[PDB]
Amino acid sequence: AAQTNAPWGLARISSTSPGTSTYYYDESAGQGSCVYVIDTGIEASHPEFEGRAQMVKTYYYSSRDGNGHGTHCAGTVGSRTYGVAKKTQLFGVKVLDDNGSGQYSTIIAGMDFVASDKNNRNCPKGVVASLSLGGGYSSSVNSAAARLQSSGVMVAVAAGNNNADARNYSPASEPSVCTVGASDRYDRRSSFSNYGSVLDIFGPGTDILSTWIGGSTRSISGTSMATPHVAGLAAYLMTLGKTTAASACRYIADTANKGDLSNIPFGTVNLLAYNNYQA
Amino acid sequence: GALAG
Ligand SMILES: [Ca+2]
Repeated sequence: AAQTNAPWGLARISSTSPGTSTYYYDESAGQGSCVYVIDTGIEASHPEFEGRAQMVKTYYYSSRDGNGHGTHCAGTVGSRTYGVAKKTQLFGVKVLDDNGSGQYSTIIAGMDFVASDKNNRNCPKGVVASLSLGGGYSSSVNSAAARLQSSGVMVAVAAGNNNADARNYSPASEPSVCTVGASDRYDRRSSFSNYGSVLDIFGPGTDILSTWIGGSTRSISGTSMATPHVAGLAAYLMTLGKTTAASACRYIADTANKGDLSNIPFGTVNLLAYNNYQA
Repeated sequence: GALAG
């Protein structure tokens, strides 16, 4: 399959070179897999999700995404036009309030929730969790991410946007999960992207067009935007039977575009998420 | 994360 005039990020993950505009992908498109987006919620009614999205848990007064961040991330995972895995099932877990903030205890509860809830869902091809959030180092937050991964869920987390070593941030600094940095359309490390030895992979993160609340779209930037590219790619690859939840991060790193990025500090991987699609 | 997007 081919999507012409695709968002640059989608094009990039299906090419060995920057500057292309077509997203090439297998028509299976992540069908049979499930992705939990742990964020501000998802506007499930957005036409772009085609009824494949639903809220399963909120830690606040409503399950509604009053912010937009969660909807945007979910869109990059699996919306029709803006998504990597266009036929995946999306589950929303609202651990962040409508200002985009949340307490660590709530974020942890949300992760524990997903580890259990997946046992109630029909996801034959596997389960992924996308965490476009974080803050200062916390061993308890790291532990929760480690538990989720251990339970058999592919966990992808944002490196953070402090232009600093991600070792001082959580859940980014948990080694067992898949920590995702951001790049721009010219194959430079995004100016805000965290770096360091704990990073596993880079994905498109600067000027990413996706779904927004009120049935709209917008372009925003962050490691928050790179994370769902990797989460979507994982779901896509698991559906193809190429990898499992336990080894997806390693498989993505192994099959990545290598050495393409500039402005990568010594000690940080030079690896960009790549689907290796060949018609 | 950190600032995380
Ligand atoms: Ca890791």
